[PDB]
Amino acid sequence: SDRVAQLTVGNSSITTQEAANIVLAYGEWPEYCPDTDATAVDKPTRPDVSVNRFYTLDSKMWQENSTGWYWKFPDVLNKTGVFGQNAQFHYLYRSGFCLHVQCNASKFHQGALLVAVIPEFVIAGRGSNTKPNEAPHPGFTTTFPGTTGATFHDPYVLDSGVPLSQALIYPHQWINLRTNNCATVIVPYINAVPFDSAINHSNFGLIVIPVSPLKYSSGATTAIPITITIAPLNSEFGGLRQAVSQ
Amino acid sequence: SDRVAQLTVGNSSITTQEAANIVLAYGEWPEYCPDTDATAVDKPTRPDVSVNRFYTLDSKMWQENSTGWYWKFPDVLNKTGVFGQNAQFHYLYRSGFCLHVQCNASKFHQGALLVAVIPEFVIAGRGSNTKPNEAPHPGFTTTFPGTTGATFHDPYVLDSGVPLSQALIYPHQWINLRTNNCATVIVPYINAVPFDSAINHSNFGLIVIPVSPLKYSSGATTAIPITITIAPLNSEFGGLRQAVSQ
Amino acid sequence: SDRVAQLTVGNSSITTQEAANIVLAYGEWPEYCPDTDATAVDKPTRPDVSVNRFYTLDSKMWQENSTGWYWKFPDVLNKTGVFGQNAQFHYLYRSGFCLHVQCNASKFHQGALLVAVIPEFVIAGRGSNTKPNEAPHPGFTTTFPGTTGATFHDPYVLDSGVPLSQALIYPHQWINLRTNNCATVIVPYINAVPFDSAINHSNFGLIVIPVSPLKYSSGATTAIPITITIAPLNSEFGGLRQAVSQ
Amino acid sequence: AESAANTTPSSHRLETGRVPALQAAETGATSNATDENMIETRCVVNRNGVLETTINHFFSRSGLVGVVNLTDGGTDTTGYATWDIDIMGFVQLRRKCEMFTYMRFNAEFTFVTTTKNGEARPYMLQYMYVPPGAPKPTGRDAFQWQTATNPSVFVKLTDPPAQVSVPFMSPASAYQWFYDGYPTFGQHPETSNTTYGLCPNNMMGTFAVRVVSREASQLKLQTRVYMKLKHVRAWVPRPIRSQPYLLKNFPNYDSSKITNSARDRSSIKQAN
Amino acid sequence: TLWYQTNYVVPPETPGEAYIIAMGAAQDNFTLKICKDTDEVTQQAVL
Amino acid sequence: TLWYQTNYVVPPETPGEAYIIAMGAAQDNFTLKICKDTDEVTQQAVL
Ligand SMILES: CCCCCCCCCCCCC/C=C/[C@H](O)[C@H](N)CO
Repeated sequence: SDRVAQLTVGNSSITTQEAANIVLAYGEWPEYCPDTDATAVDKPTRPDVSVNRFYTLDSKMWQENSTGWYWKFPDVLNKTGVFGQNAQFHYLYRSGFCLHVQCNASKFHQGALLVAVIPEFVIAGRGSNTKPNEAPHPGFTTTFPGTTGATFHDPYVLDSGVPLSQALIYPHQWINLRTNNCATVIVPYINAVPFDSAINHSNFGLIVIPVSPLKYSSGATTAIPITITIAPLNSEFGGLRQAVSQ
Repeated sequence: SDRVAQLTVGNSSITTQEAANIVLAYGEWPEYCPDTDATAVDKPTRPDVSVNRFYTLDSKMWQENSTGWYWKFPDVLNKTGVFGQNAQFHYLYRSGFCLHVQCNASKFHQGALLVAVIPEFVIAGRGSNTKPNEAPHPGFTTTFPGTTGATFHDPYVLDSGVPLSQALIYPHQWINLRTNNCATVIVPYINAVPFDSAINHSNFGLIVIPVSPLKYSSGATTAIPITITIAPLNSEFGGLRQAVSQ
Repeated sequence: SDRVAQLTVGNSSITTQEAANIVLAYGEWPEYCPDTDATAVDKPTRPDVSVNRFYTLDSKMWQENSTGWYWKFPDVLNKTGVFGQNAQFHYLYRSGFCLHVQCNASKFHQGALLVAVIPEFVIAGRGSNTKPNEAPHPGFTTTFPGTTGATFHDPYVLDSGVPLSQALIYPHQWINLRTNNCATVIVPYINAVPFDSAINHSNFGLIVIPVSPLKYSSGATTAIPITITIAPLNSEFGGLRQAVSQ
Repeated sequence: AESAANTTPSSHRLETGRVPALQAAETGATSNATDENMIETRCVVNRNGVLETTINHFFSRSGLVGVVNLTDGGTDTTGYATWDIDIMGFVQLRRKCEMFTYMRFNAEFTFVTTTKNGEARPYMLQYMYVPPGAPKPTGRDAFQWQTATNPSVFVKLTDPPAQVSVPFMSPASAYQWFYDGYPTFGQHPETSNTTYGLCPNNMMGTFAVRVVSREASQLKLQTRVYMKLKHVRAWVPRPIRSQPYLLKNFPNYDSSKITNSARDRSSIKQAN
Repeated sequence: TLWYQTNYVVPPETPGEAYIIAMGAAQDNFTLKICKDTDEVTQQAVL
Repeated sequence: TLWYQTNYVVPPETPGEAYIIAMGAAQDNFTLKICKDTDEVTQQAVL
């Protein structure tokens, strides 16, 4: 009665057979903005059925020489559906997120994945140049990968100069192929400002890094996809104006 | 405490490790005939220890090109033991049945079986002739297969012109080799008459049809038998006379 | 909540995933010697933290043509640690023991082990000579194998003329590689005298005999070790004098 | 309980969850599945007794223990005939007694003495029990036969066989037939450990017998010892030996030429 | 008599030969009477 | 020290090389005192 769970948000449902306990980030539930902490005067809109649902991204084939992938979460759902449309028309934004990462295999495969969230996950340029005009900086497709995603070049340093070993302080979960096949994290709104633009500022970002490499004997299946589903819980929007893309 | 079960009827017992819930057909338990619905005047006999027990039939090797097998249940136990002897001497008969189908495999085999009961399972002849003298009709070994059993020719139409897909309205159970290895159905006495001859009328019949074919890798076991056990619960007999065979 | 167990004695701990119930030998817990049954006048010492802990012996590779191994338990810990040092200096000794035998394998290996204790397990010589001067007697390394252990020559007769089949009357436990990977027996002090020398008298002895041979397909692991851990519960020592080795 | 066990009336079950026939044997416990949790039984009031299967009714048999020869010659004479008190000389009572580890009981020793050809002539005998530590009599006219501070029995051959009662006199709290140790300290050899398994807690002295006369008596007697156990308590039950015995104080067996515990069959798929 | 109900199915890369250990005991209504000598030992070597 | 208790047994058609991830933390009686500078950085490039 602990390994099974059915999460229902809107008109979507996620059933599970091999699950650990759900993770609540920092022990705080995602709620609406109170009147004491708010600062805008205009009334925010709350669809609560059209943007609060499970959106499924693409799947990535977990190979043997894989490094890892990452995402900017207020920027992945920036163009997909009613949530993206409602976020392009508005200037302010505040919501939490519910995550679910699917990765199933047989009882003859071995491996482990580290899925965690990092608030203000800043991508660092890679180089040994200190001159201001040639210092390497990541492009826009590297900082904000969109709905597709981006890969790691040096996943041992999280592409930011911070070691992967010490990244266990964040809200994290493991996907051990002998124990479970999914990981679930519920993260609230974490920012130093009440509302913020969901276009030029990503609050946090998911990262999936295979710590133990994928191994199997010759004869089993070779395509191991990595699927991710996200539910924008308790969404609020303010400052209605023209729709901008980026 | 749900996957394990020990059924005890008479001097027989069936233990299980991989089991689903037991199925009670139409929500009615098999009981004795009341005085309001009965019509015969002579007192019926009730051994209750000599005919109410688990009788085990033969085993059939589940191959890869298998279609399916079926049985006429008041006619399979027509010659085996005290039940068959007591049914040959009597004219009237009324009992329920308890079933159990055994099919075990390893955790590297895949497949699924559909075991269900069909009241008044009438075998249809196979042909495209409408003349009365050449219209094909099934033989006696096809209508009543005996303790051995009969195979299907067109299991997609249940050998009766009714599709197998719609056969889920009957009291059924699945044998999925990754979930369980047995199926259990308890069916009461279902007929439009209180008593009836157990020689020239079969009330219902079991059918086992592999929906998903048996698949395995080269190196595992290849002999997968299909074993069936039947307990004639709450048996009654009336009209004692000479013993007839068929 | 029955298959998991964590035994803690002193500064050691044994965690388990695949476990049966713990065995308490003869339904009696190992306790201290009461004043009614005791006979010595000097006060015995009780460290209770320095000798009461899990001592791990060596590991033995379980091959396919293996016969079995055995041990003399008051003589295996005769030289290892504070327990052995405290037992060399003293003349009297009385304690119980807690056992744990580790043997793990995959879900594709098969086999079974019979681990049990035999009070006063006397090794018998092997031969057909009745003359007193040539009658074969076991050596000291065969009677008391030490911390290493000894192998069986005829494990069908337990190397003592008593059949292995009838050895199920002893406090025993099975290690079936499809059910569990460990066995646990808690045995109290069993002797006809209150105290006794732990140097020239072994109270009982463990024996591990593979009843079902180890079988596996070509491609799996081949090194299957046999690890044993012992906790000398409720130890008492008396008669302090010079330290003797054997 | 004076009877064995009564049977409760049972019936059939049609329900999930209750599995009384799936008792796991890996736990080391015995299957506790009764008949009432299985095939439908009836109500039987059993009044079969269990009194005969107790330990005091199982060890209340005499059996042969020792055979002592006494030639009493004229030119190659000895006079006396000692017999070390041990139970391992005959395999019947030994097999009946070595199915336990620790025992404690009393004795009812009985002495049946016959002649070579078999004849009860009125010759008076003297049965002496020499405790461990006492000097043994050396000769039919020795100093030790005075039996001062020493129990002895005077009986003739025409009399009924003598019978005395013997208490529990081991220095330990109970006897033992299997001693996994050594009697003394020191370095033990690797060639021939002839002192392994020896228990000093079982040497119950020596039993001697002579013929009470002056000159001699040309007769070869043959005494038999019958020991009846009583007030017996046993601990730690041990399996029964399946191999033939070879020595008295050692459970040695044949390495080659092994005796199987069950005889051979025609095939495994055949009951007869 | 021990019969094969369905089959002994086995996946690939797995040995297809197992074993069954048979145990035996007595229930609570087990009763014995009239003591006699066993027939497992008839002769004996002089010890 | 991490020792091998019995063995690492593996069935056929299964890789025979696994890995163990070691984690570390502190209990509730963990106590620190006397603040000083770290020795993980000694020099630095002019930023
Ligand atoms: C007056 C003559 C009496 C003759 C009997 C001697 C009395 C002492 C008998 C002691 C009874 C001992 C019974 C067995 C003891 C030890 O277990 C055996 N020696 C070893 O098998």
